Amino acid sequence: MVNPTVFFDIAVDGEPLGRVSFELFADKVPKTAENFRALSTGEKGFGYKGSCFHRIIPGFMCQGGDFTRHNGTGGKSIYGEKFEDENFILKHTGPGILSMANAGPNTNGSQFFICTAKTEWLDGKHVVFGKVKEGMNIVEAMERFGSRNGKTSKKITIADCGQLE
Amino acid sequence: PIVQNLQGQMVHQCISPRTLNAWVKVVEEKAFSPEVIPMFSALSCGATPQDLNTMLNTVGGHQAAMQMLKETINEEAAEWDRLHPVHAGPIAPGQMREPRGSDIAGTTSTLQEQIGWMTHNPPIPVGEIYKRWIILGLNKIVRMYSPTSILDIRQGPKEPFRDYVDRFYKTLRAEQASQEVKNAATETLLVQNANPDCKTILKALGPGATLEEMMTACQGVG
Amino acid sequence: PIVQNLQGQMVHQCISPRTLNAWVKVVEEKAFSPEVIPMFSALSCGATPQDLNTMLNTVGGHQAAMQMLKETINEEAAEWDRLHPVHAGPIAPGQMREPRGSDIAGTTSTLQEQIGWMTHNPPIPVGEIYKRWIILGLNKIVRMYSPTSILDIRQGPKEPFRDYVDRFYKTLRAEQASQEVKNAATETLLVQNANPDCKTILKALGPGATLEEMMTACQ
Amino acid sequence: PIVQNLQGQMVHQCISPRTLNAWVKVVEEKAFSPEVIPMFSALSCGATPQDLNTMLNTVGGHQAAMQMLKETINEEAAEWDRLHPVHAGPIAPGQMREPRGSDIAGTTSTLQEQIGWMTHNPPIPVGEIYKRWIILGLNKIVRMYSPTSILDIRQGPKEPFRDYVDRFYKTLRAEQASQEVKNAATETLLVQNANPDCKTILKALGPGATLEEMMTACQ
Amino acid sequence: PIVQNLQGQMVHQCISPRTLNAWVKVVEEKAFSPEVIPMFSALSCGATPQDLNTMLNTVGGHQAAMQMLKETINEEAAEWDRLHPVHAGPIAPGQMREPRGSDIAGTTSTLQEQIGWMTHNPPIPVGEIYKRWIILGLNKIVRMYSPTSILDIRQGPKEPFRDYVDRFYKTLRAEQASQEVKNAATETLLVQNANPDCKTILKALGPGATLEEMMTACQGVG
Amino acid sequence: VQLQESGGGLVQAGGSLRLSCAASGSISRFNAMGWWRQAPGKEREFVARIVKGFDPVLADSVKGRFTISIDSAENTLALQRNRLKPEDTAVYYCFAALDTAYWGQGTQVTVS
Amino acid sequence: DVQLQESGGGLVQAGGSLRLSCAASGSISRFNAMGWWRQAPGKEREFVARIVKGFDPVLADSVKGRFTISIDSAENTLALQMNRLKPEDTAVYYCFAALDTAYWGQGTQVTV
Repeated sequence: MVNPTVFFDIAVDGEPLGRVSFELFADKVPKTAENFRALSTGEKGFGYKGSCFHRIIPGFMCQGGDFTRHNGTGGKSIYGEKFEDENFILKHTGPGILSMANAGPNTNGSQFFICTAKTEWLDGKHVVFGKVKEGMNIVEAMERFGSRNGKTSKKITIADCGQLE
Repeated sequence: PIVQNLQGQMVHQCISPRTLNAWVKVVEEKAFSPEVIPMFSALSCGATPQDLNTMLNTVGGHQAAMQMLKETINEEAAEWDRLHPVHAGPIAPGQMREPRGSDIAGTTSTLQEQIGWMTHNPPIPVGEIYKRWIILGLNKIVRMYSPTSILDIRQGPKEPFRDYVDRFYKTLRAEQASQEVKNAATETLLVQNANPDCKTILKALGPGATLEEMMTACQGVG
Repeated sequence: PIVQNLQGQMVHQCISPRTLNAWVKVVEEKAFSPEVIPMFSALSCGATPQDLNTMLNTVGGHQAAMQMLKETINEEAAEWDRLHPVHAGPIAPGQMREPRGSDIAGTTSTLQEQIGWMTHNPPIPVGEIYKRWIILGLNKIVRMYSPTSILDIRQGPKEPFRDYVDRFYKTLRAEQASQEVKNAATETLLVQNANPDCKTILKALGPGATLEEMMTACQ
Repeated sequence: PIVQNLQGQMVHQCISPRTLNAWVKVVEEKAFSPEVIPMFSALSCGATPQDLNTMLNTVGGHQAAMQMLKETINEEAAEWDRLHPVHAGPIAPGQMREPRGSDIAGTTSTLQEQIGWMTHNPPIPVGEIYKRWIILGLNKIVRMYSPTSILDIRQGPKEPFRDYVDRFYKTLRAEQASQEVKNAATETLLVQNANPDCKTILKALGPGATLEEMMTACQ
Repeated sequence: PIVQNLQGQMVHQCISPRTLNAWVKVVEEKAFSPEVIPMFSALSCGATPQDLNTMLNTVGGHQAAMQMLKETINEEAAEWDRLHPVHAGPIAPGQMREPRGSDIAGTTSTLQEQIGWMTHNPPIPVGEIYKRWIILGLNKIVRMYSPTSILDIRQGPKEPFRDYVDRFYKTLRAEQASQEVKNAATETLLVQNANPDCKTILKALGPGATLEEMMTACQGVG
Repeated sequence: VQLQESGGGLVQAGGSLRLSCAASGSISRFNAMGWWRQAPGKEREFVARIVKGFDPVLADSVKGRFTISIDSAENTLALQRNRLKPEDTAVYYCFAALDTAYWGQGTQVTVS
Repeated sequence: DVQLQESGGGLVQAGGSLRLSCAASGSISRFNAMGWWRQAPGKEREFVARIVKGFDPVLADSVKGRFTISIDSAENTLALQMNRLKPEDTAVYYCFAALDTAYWGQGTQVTV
């Protein structure tokens, strides 16, 4: 019955880019939403501020959130990494979908990918826990520093995060 | 295995009945004598991880060694994951996923995935890596199953010198050690553990005698 | 079986005399020891459903096990039909029909139908599915034919530890093959069933001992 | 036999020395045990009628059975001619003639004619038709050579239930070459012919019994 | 032999070690029992005249039969020359010469000439013709070497009926004769030469009993 | 090694009841155990079966409504009779199978 | 026979260091495995360290950061070097060696 909102301020080589708001669908996936909320607020003592986007692939997704190894290796949950796939009921229907990254079934950590296209082959494999509300144009702007192999041409940093009211 | 085909393309081929039967038989006849390790490597040329697991799984006996072997593989798999962690993320259409330690060992990967890695450009040789771990494991088993220490290898009274020397270096092979150890040990124990009829002859040959010269010299004792 | 030629195209090839004799022979020599299940899977690489039935039918003895296997296949066929029922209708020129449970087992399908499914794009792998059911059935037979319960494997007073461990894991393997489940029981009963003096050595070794460390310790 | 070569075209291949020896040997070692019918079918994959006659003619012993087989083949040839009589007329340049019963059996046909029919579009599979007739004949022989009637297979007092059941379905297999109901006699005679201590156990099992559940109970 | 190749062209291939050893062994084990003739025909599929001569020449024993076989071949060669005489004349560049009886038997022809005839369009099948003569010769040898006349085949007192009938038709096969003879002979000697315990049973079966019915009926005598 | 039936008594229609059979030694050692009954006039009828390693099978006139369980600790066969009917009235014998058939002494059961 | 005797245990302040040593008769290379356990009054015997021939030393997790085990074949002794000793580490420490059967020492008291 609850659908909270969370906001990110994005920077490029220290230059502000824009602020991205997304709504998290806690009514369907509260456990997955709650991890991201606490990782976004830093209320557990660690979180997303200062982390990088390690894979930006234009026409696919933008991925970040690896604040423990900074390269796509391992992400961590509020449970000690280790959390489960909450559900696969939701489908990746288009741009703005926010879903967890996972190396394999039930290997979700602290890494998220923001879809910039409809990605139906990920349906049933990755967990949709939110959607972009405002600032998709900034997410599109991030794509321009990416490449086909995911390497970024400039450093993309998450300068701030929190709960939107 | 993966083979060359008649054209340049690399294609999968079923493990042959001749190789499988050959592997089962060498284990039955030779158990874990040191020479079995080279045979395994030759019989598993080009093997997928699936094929290597089939070869090991078709062995019926020696289940202590096989279970010990599984432990060594798991240790090596964990070290693989630590040095080559898997990069997590959504997989791009038509790109391969990254193999984990357990994927290289053929436990969580499919044949098609195994073929995909081995035939990529550049190739990711999950088959060759797994064979390395298996051979590492077999080396430990041959050493454990060596029945006699060289210190207990002594020439029999009626034993031909060639046969004592044959026994001596066979034991050294299972014990493996090193080349420095194999050459220090020969300069020592081979003469002292020789028979007394041969020992007198070997002592009389003097310093710097070649292995070849001693075996010729001692062909009279019978 | 189905193999590719030099063009890459998937074509049928007759089952070889070497494979058939090998399977008949391995059954004669090893019966339903757990190690036979690996061998069957390798010998049936690329097999059509017809070929798998051929391999099983050429076995002369052990007809009780074969009858149990038929029951297991039939049970799996019904669940296949229940989970993947056949859509009824006239067949469109150049379209193939949908395989039933009985089509996968090769009882009501022709070789040409079997080849059609296996070589389609995307492929419908009736051979691999049938092989799954047969191996599930063979697994049950190895368990039935396991001669000793693992609880009855006890180290003799004069038995070398290495020989006892071989006997222990052979029995464990027959009990529906090795798994991780077989490891909770292993860390316990292998020590409890050891002989007096070796048990003291294994207990003193402490928790988390590897087989190499325990086998070395009791040598 | 006729096989697919590396190009798509179907070409004739010499019968292999390995296949010939395998067939001769299995008959010498296993005679007419029911499992020989599968083996023949697999060894004769792709066979021309000439090849099938070669396999049968290379058998040295069992000439009573071979003469019986000839009678069955001749019987099947007449029924072929009756249901598919040959349309008579002058043959058109480059057209094949119509096969008679004796052409399918390889008695009046040449290898080239056999190849012509088998590789035509549509194919006239004279090899497969002849193989069917041979298998019908072999089934009768296996049944005649069944050494024991099912009614006389009874469990000894010291016989493990598994060994009796192995004998039971082997005999059942030989009668009517399997391919029967395999269910009415089973629900009945297997229990009645069981040993006395086991019969009480089997009677006590109640309605519905898997083969697996009964053998475990009697272990 | 001459084989299909991977392309459509007909090419020569060396006789294989497996076939040669197989032929030598069947002769050693079975001599000139009637079933050897079918095996020869299958093992010599596609054979050149050279290959057929090799197979016959590798037989070490049975030189009486082999010399007798040579005589039959020479008789058939002479008849070939009489019905297909060789047209004499200068040979046109690139045309084949005409094969004589002796060329078909591989005595005066080279491998290249043999291949030339067999691969012509239309083909002149010198290999298939020679095999016909060899099989004609072997048929005569099997008959000569049949050890017992059917008239001397009588059922033993403790002999199972199946075994007597097996012996009966084996002898008929070597004697070959005809199908009319094989069916007249069965209607006669098989019952009279049966054992008396079986004879009473066979007589009681009545007229028109099938071979199948008699063998079932007589399965009790043991 | 001895056998003893037990657990019978009197219950009303629509009630529930659980029968239990005591065996000497441990019951998990047996390769098969189960339940039979015989009613006055009606022929002896099979009630319940448990085969080692397999799920429990119960006879069809009761299959949907009853449940059977085994505790090797109490050496008992616990046939739980749910949705009970008057037709269950009979004398009941349990049997357990170990490569020698064994029977209990029976219990009269009356549901009304 | 194989005889072992530990020594060097006692009462020390926190953060200090100590080396317990277990002397064995004969050569230590003859033993197929050796190690250290401890038991405090009221505490269950707890495993401390193990060294098996040809293998690396293994130590328990409760001591892993602070204790070290070494073998000096020259002195025929099994050493357990314990730094940063804590009061929770107070116990009697025992060595064992494995040849043919398992042999144990009598133990040494450690009090922090």
